[PDB]
Amino acid sequence: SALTQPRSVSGSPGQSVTISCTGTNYVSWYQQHPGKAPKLMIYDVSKRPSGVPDRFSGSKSGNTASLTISGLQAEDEADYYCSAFEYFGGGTKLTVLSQPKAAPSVTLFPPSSEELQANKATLVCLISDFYPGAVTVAWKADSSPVKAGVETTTPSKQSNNKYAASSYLSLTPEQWKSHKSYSCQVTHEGSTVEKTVAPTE
Amino acid sequence: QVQLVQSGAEVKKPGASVKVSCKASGYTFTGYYMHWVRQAPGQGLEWMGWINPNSGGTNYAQKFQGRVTMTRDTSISTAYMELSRLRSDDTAVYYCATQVKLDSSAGYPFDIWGQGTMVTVSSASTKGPSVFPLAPSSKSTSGGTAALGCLVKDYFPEPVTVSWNSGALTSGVHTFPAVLQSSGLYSLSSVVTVPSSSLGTQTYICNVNHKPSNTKVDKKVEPKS
Repeated sequence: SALTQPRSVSGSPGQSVTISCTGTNYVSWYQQHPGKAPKLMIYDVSKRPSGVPDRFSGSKSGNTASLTISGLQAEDEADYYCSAFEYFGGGTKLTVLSQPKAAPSVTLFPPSSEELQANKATLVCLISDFYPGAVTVAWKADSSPVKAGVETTTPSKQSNNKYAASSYLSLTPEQWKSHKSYSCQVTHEGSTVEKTVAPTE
Repeated sequence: QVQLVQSGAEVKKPGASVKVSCKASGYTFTGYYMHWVRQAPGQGLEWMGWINPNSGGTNYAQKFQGRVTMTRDTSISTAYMELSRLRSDDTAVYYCATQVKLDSSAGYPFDIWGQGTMVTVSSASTKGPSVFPLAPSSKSTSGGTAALGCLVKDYFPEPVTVSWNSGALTSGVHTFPAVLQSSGLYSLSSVVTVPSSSLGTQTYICNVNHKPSNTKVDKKVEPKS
């Protein structure tokens, strides 16, 4: 009912990768390329629909189903969703690595004087040069998590085929001035880069 | 060829309704259920419900109860999904899908999918941006390099483009894709990395173009005090 899969998996061409799906015998797997409908790759744990390459296989441990792709090819880079009856996992971006992994560059800007004078406040967290193209962004006010007022974009490709994203935190000027600092925390491939800004008159 | 063909993309205002069609061919439409699945932009798949084209019976996910009506016209092998009282967060690709050729008893998963129908729900009207400077500081500095930028706030519709110094400044420029706010307006930012020694000597102006509102803004970005 609440199927969980990793946000990001990656491997190099020719390698094998595995995507897990954890729940609470009918787990299936879809592949989705940009602008296209999902394509069924594996159903009922291990069955392959006609025409799906033999490199795609499925298995099931206890309560974790697994899609394995052997001999990774560039065309396998796509989103993958597990499913069980009407329920879907949240999706895994599979990257077929074509350059070294790269951590995000993060720049955080505080509200401008002009915006504060207009009675608004926006923190701007700009995230660039990361690969694979999957990040999560969290914000903190002082040391406590902030979720209200946050908007984050999906990653997009830059000229060098790395990825960029941005996240915006909307606050009142009073909220901005009442904390010692705010922080934007970007998680990429399990590690985090966090930038902090503070009110400065 | 077993296939499902959907109607084209739609644009609606909140509170309205949308009706998407899905025409089956290459298999007997009445032999199989028809399901609908949607996917909000950048998000995952969510099942909405099914219709039995023989009985007309339906079953809907709890999220869509009271707002979704699935129907079919067997004479033209077509299923319909009508979603009413539309919300901005109903903006999504809507797929019809079903199970036709598989060796399974469950009716899930789905081997046959329509191409999807994008439905955009928005209450926003044309509005030019407010442009704020993102001033450089010793915080936005690293390799003797300073980052400065422009925040282009609260515009509609897309797109906005940004250049720096009327196009004379291209190295180190990065204009980011826009975020869509809950207000229905977009914001984006553009940043440029420059030599920190050049601050105070070189003028930096971001040139924002929002053709949908016939607006251009040239915003000077200078260091803080």
